[PDB]
Amino acid sequence: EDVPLLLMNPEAGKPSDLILTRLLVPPLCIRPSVNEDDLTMKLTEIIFLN
Amino acid sequence: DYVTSGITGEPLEAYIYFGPVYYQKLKHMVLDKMHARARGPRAVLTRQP
Repeated sequence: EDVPLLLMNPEAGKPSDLILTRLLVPPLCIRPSVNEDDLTMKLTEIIFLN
Repeated sequence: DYVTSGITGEPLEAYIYFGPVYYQKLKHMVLDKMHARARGPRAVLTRQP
């Protein structure tokens, strides 16, 4: 009942969704395999830390 | 100088200034600059030319 008064639209998202316990990794065509790709390395660092 | 027209053979009314002026050729040539693309290779990330 109080979520609309936070101006969040309750069909586009919830307060619970702000903090993320999960993360999507983009398709490979977003980040092509060739210089030598470092975007994949940034994702690898997050995987290594977990 | 008194100058004659090469097209008509009749002389020109105004006298024309004539002399040697140093002229230097610059590296910018049209053969190294003409460019055209119909369709061709595209970037991998954004599929645009």
